[PDB]
Amino acid sequence: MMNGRPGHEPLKFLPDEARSLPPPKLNDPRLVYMGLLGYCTGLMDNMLRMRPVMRAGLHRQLLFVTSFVFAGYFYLKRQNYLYAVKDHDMFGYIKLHPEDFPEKEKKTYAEILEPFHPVR
Amino acid sequence: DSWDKDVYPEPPSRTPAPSPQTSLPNPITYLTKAYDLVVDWPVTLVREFIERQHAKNRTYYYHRQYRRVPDITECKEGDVLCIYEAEMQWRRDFKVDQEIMNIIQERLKACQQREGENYQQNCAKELEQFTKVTKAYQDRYLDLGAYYSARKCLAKQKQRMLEERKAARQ
Repeated sequence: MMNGRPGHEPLKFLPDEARSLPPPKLNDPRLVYMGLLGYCTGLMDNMLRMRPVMRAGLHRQLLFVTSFVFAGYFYLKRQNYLYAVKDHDMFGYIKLHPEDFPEKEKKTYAEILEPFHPVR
Repeated sequence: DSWDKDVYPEPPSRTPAPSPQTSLPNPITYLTKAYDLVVDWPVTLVREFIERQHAKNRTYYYHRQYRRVPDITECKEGDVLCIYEAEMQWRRDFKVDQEIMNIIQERLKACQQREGENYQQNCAKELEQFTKVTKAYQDRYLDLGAYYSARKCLAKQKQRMLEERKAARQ
């Protein structure tokens, strides 16, 4: 739904505006969980190939964890860019059309009469 | 005796002096004297030693009075900060009112036991205080649900005030 926005270069993974955003801290639960998934992938692969589950294929497990963390980092940066630009477009539209989004005044609990439902 | 007679009233005891018109000795008096000399004196000595140790290692604790936050009536709806603070102070006052009711009930039970056969006559002020506090508790916290809240209490009070105002029209 955001593909038609102005300035959308096609098939671009990370445009330069993404460079304005803070990257993931490289030890955050998303990337730690991605590394855990890579480790579990290596363990499951060893068990399916009927090798020792952790004593065998240390290079394979290292490659699995590294690839999962790498791809997860770049995908996470892309998703952060997408959510940030969605919030930016929403705030810009709010500022562009203020008559459709009125700052509605709420009144205190001294004028409104909430009906009371007793629980006898 | 941390408790005080201002909050836990007790009339002064009026015991009559003995008039031993018989010549028999009193086993109650003999047993109380022996009970004092055998049981009460060592227990008193142990408690005095314990109190001396406490006075050596004396420490203090305080009350933590809370101040009045703005209530539910004077801030806008949908503001969860003011609603949270008003709800917490209302729950605090609710618990305090529960213990006020407990104090009045203890006072009533003490009056009934102290007066015994004359409880229908001289417990008039205790029963009157119990009835008035019961009426106020029923006016403020009775029909509120198991999800009782400052908003529900305010709605009940506003409905009651509307009914009283409508009755005061005629």
